[PDB]
Amino acid sequence: DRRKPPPPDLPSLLFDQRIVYLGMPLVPAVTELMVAELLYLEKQGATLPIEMLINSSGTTRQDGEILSFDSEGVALTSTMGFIKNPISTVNMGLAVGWSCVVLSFGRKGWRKSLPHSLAMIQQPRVPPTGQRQAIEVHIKWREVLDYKRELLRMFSLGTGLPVDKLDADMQRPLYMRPQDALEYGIIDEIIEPNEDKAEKAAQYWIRSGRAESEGRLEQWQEYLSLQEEYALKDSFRKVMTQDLRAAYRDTSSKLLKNSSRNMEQVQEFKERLPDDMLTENDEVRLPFSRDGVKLAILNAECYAERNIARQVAANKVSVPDKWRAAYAARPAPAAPAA
Amino acid sequence: ATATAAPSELDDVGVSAAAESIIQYAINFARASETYEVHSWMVLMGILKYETCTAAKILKSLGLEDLYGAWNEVLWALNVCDGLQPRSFVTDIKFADRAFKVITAASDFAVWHGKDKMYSEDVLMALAAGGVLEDLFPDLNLSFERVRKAVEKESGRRYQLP
Amino acid sequence: PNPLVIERFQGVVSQLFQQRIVRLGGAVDDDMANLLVAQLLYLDSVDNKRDITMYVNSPGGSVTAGMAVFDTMRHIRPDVSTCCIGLAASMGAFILASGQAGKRYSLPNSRIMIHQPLGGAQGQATDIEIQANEILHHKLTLNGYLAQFTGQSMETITKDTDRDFFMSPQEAIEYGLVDAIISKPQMLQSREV
Amino acid sequence: PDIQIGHGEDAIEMDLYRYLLSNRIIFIGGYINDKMATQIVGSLMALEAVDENEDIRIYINSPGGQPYSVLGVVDAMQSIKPDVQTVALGACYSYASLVVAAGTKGKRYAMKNTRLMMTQPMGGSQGDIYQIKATVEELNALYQIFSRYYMKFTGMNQDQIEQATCRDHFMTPEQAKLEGLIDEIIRGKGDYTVPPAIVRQFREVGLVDDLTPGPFLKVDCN
Amino acid sequence: CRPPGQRQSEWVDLWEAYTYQKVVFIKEAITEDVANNMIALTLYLDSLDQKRIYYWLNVPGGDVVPTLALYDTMQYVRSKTATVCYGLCLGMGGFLLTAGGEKGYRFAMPHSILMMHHPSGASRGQASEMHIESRELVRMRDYLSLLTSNATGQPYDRVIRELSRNKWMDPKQAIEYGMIDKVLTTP
Amino acid sequence: SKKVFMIINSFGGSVGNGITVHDALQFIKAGSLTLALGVAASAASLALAGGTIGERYVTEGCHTMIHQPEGGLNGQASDIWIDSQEIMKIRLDVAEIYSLSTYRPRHKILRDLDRDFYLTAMETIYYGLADEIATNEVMHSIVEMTNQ
Amino acid sequence: KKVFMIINSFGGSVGNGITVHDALQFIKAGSLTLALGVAASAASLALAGGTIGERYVTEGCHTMIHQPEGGLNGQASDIWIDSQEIMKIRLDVAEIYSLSTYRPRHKILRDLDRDFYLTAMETIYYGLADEIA
Amino acid sequence: YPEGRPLFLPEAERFGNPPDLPSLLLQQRVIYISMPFLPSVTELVVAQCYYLDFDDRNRQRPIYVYLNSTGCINDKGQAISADNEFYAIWAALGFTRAPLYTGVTWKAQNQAAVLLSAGQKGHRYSFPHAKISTAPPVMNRVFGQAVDAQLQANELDYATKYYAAILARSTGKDLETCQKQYLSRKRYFSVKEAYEEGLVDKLVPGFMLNRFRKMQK
Amino acid sequence: PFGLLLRQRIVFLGGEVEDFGADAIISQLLLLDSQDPTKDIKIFINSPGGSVTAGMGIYDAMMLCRADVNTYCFGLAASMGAFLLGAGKRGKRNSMPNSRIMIHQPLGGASGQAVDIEIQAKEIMYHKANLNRIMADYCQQPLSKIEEDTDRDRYMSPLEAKEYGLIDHIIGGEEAVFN
Repeated sequence: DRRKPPPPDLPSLLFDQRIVYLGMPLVPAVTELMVAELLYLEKQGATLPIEMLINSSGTTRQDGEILSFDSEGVALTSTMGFIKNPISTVNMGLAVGWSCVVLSFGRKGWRKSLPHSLAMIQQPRVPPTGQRQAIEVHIKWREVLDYKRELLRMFSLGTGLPVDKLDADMQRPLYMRPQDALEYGIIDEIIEPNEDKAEKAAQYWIRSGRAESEGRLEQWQEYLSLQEEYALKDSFRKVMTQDLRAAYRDTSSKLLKNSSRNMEQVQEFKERLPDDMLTENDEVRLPFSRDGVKLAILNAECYAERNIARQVAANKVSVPDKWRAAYAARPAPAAPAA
Repeated sequence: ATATAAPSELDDVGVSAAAESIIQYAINFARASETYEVHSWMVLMGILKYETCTAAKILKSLGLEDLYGAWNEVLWALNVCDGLQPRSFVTDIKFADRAFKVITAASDFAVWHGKDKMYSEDVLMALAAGGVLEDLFPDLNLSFERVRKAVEKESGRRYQLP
Repeated sequence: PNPLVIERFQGVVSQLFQQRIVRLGGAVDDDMANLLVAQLLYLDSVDNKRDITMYVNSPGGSVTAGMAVFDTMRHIRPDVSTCCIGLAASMGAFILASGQAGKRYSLPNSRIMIHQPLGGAQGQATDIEIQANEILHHKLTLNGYLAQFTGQSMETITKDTDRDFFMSPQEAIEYGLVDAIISKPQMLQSREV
Repeated sequence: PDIQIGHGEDAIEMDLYRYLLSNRIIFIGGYINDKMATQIVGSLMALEAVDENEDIRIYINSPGGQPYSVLGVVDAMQSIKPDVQTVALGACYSYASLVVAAGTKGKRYAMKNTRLMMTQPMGGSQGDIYQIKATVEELNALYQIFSRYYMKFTGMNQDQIEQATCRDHFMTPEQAKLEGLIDEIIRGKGDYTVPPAIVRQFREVGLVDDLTPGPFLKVDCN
Repeated sequence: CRPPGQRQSEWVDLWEAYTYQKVVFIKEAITEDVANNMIALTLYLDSLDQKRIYYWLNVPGGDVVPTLALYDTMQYVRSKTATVCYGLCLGMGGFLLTAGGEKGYRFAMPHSILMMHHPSGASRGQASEMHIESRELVRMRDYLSLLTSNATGQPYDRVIRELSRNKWMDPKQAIEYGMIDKVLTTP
Repeated sequence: SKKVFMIINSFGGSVGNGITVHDALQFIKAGSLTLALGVAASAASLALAGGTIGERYVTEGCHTMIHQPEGGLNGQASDIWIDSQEIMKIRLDVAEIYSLSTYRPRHKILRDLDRDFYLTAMETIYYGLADEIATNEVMHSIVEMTNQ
Repeated sequence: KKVFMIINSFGGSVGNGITVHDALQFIKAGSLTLALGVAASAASLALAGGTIGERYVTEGCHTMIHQPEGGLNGQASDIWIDSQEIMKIRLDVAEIYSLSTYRPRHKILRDLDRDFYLTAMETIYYGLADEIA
Repeated sequence: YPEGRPLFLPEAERFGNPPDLPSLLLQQRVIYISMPFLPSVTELVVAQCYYLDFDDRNRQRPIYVYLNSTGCINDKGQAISADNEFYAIWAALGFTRAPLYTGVTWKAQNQAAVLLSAGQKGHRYSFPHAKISTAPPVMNRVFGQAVDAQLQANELDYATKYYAAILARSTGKDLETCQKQYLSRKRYFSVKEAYEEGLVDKLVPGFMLNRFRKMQK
Repeated sequence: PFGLLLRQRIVFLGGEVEDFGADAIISQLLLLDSQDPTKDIKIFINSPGGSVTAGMGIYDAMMLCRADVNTYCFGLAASMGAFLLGAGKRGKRNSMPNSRIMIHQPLGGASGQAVDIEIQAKEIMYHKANLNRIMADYCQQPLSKIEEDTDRDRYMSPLEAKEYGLIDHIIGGEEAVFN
């Protein structure tokens, strides 16, 4: 055991356990180091696994300042394709751009992430050309297009999703929490915190009497009261909206039109009857709101201070002082004022 | 094992036409409103939609005369109490905790009920054991055990559970 | 630039202004918009009936200063007929859109670019929400106005202006941004065939 | 490509802004620093000397101002004889915002698409504890002065100003007319488009929902 | 080109490892700094013993006084000198390529690019100061031209007329011109 | 040493780094004793709240300032909007982490992250970010553990 | 025993590419050259410099080929001389490509004219690389 | 693998002298604070303290703290760092066991003056031309509402009361008195004025001037 | 517009006061005096400070004028505009209801050999004494109180200053004086 001394520092200490730590913006020096370490770890054995930790912001700073190119990521990802022993990639903190592809490019079922880490994917950008000709602008765009397509193909191998969907999603920043990355295809697992730690934490909070009396109960009560009050306020807003729609239907039941016959005509032969189409053309029905709930009792509140209206009838001829050049608006049998 | 939450266990598993149609309609409704996650109320809407199915006919005998009205009441509750909030685009329609438990319970019922297939009456008992019937029509006093007896009378075969 | 160029251009600017032709050139910052509001108010005071012709040739400009010019155009009495020459881009394009309906023109070889506001949010999370609401309000307002001018729909506009959307004046007419192309007849070259 | 002026073209052909000031119009652009405040007060007093009874019209398109210069300008506006009539254009960002509220009540205007703003007096502490106490007292005195002026012009409560100034508060002409900062909105030839904030205020009172948003801008993507 | 290459028993830097074998890689344009380092290295290498010093040059140019100092140090040492041209030898580098081993020990790689030009310089001041500087620079042109002519075997007057502008050569032109002696190939 | 002692004195750092250190400290099996000397700003407050509950020490003269994530961002209206929504999600992540570390409701934490928020030793222990005043005997024993 | 050159270089001066090509050919045991991601001009020369039969490119890699660049400054005759050498450089680079691709040198000169991009398969077909990883 | 234990002077006298100077001073239990209280100095001093109270057998060998720093405030009077760097140093120097002797070489100013006073009574040294000075704490320029500046004033008043507490314990005076005399305005002390007020206690041991030595020869 | 106001014997002193700015104002006051000796001048002060040399130049010009020179501060008058505002004729100094008045010492420095440093300290101390002596006379307050107040960094409302003796009238009738 003396013959191999203790490792001189921390990178040697980690890399000695086959942990390739990618934690820096993917610059040419970082890419070269990653390639050298992956090739060396295949050399020491191509069955032993490699645990790659990814806390990196891709080829550009999160500020947006381009700092390498779209081909350092292609090198690293094609390297990970070249090495044949299993790679488990754990996402720590940030995995942006190509550093997200690398996260999704590990061995499937072994890609993981910490519970709060963020995996962003966007579309590559390039530094300003500097007023080149026309053909050189076309050629630069073809370069950028080929590298974007490479990013898309590698991200399709990673996630599992078509190229077109990924292209559409990439056009703007796409931020993914581990639940979202797990949904999308980036990762497979989430590294839950240690259970014994959490259990001991809860027990300490209970037993010490800190969770009960340090001011906690008063403001937890305040929190629940605010939640209930705001839920009730939103329910009242929904009630207001539904009553407005009911008023529109009350004042729209006085109609004489032949356009409904046209709407019967346009629809298909199968839907000659009212037969909806299981789509976002979805008619929610308010009128069958005969809840009849005898349990939800009105609280001790007094609405008897509301006045007594004039009790107007709509079956009059008087009209509001408006302007309309249409003379098809005949008075209705129920609306002589129309 | 959570492999029961699989499309095979919906298609490959021997189910009646009624239960399969109910679940497929619930999935169609989860996809339609763009909220790719089936709730237990969407399953109940599947039952109420098929008025011809014996499950919905057992509800008629238990006091739900207005079955179209009951379907619309449930949809209105879903819009208000719950939420038909359209989400983004999930490639695979998911299943809520209550709804997946209702699927497992319906198959477990069928086992103890002798039916080699999974039936709609079993789904209705699964909904009742999850409150869903009493969570929506407390006026009709329609609880898990009342429909337990209703379906016992309907099929005339005693059922027993662990 | 050269002072003699500035003096010649200020002289021809005075001549054009005499002929009731204001002009919007260069990035529309606050200074240019204050100047152009002043010119429009003067031209309203001089005569309340004759048309004003507004020369748009701009690569961009501030949303706020552009809206100062736009409200003054829509408030004054004379009809401000906007004409585009060279490049109406991203706020001169909005200004060109907002010229008197039926009186927005463009020479045949011009480019119209309409897109959404740029900008920046800086500071703590709440300051970034406030500033993102300012930028999103400007985007929604400008898209609503483009829908009003062009006859398109708000969603078609919002889809079309997500990124830079360059258009020839022919495509602009077919869109609704411009109403006519200004050009004189040429001699149709006979081909041997 | 700095700027190019008309002339108005009378027998003299003077600068356009000199012509407009002669016809009693003062333009406020850019930050109200000490030079801008001096120029505006000098213009107000020259116009007063020419005719002490006829209206002065002030166009305000400015991204702020030094607070002391703005207080000087508002004091000069309130201390002159003619009616001062302030039209807001483009932006009026918080200190300029008071300049809009300081027009003769009934004659404060804003163009349909301006962006008013209200903010607490922002300053900045640095150095010894006594310099920081001096900064605290300066910013408290400025908060009191501007809060009292906003109360004076809009009639709001000091509580209401506390909510309306706790953070950068961007307002359309419609909130400004509801609050009292301006008196009339200068619209187009029949332009009544509802801005996104007012649409949200519709949604908060239940007038429109997600199902039936009405003919208003889609704010379902917020 | 950083990694230390292993030596007799330990890890030693690549360029130090080379100089352990008398090989002196010159890779930067000759400024005061690089010239001092290479003069020092030459003197110490001659101090260890006297076998021979191979100079592998990739010089893209340089300043005149430091290059002449390096040349005089190469000529002062007891051990002979051979100069190989990996990459390219421009200007004063092309003059160093004609500074070691007149007897057929200047080599070049097949695609090496060779260039010679009259030494540059710039200096101002009084009138008389410019006289002194101009006379010194003309002395420098003449000295470097004498050295070039006696290295390559071309007439002095020919060299003066040729090098007034830039002069570029492929290794075949350099053999034919006398600038070098052999071209390295796979052997 | 079946404990990892982590000594805190740092005036800031991006909050994402504080989240990373918090997650790592909550992930490793071994316990953690986090000591604050002088100050613990945003990321350092996350790292201080991240230790084993009951062994988050803070000296008498320490201050703990927690502030909401601050970001900067340029681009088109949609890009500003998307980055805005992400920064709000980070603010909620941080509020929830403090809520779970201190047992205060997320709404009182969010109310406090509204503005830069300084806490003394008693204020920090009362609030819940730390658990014990660091007296000399504490890391007397800490050094002795590292030595024993 | 064989120099195994991993190449990923977005750019570089072409003359340095020639120098690395010469250094590669100098050693007698063959050289393997594996390109990752990108191999631009100064590295495209290096990639073409490996042992024919042992030059590999990866599915994602793209090859750049272009003529050399240069800035000149001086009198008219200095400009003429300097133009003549840049032309000599371009002719040499075309010759190296001709040796590696076995394609008409004039055609290679025509393809050098502007920036030239090759996918991995087009790199194989052109002749700069031999196999795909 | 094996736990490599740092061995200390009683048993490390057989391993020779350390290579460079800072290792020498660390071995002599001298912590030379020559540079203003930046986060770097704080980190280095915390690590030195952690190493010194790590394995001292008797931990009565005093720790020397020589100062040549103007504390947390730049030469032109505007804060270069914050007061929390001082707290971290001070706190660290307290978690050891040994008596803490302090000395001034040339300047101990504005925070280093407090840390100077905070040594052992009877064991605070200075060079006879050291300049000592006490100034109120200073914050650096930050922007905001009146509330932000009020928060900074509160923080600075905590810092001022902290320094006044240490100076009261050191100079043996009334707490508010020590606040008024030292921290209220930037005041200068020669070595004699500082000794008069309890800032320092002695010159460095063995300090003997040159012509004085001459005349005793 | 400033031409018409200069015809009306109104002089504006706005923004930072500097050497050239002083020379211009000095000349305007001399012109207004040599033209008309019986009609008052009005000087408006909105200035955040200035140079002590230039400020004392303008003050000398103001004190030379036969025609009584009123001053009317608006917005700011900081430590050198405030002194000049206090140097108007007694009973004819005015301020806006919400102007901010600051009284404070000057800054300075020196460098190199400390002979010039002691000379600069002596000159800054002279400026202190000179300004304070005349400030005490017109504020009608004890020189000790003025010396103490000119030390303290602070703004004051025109109500506080009107009490303190600096200004004499507030234009607005103290109806818009806000704290």
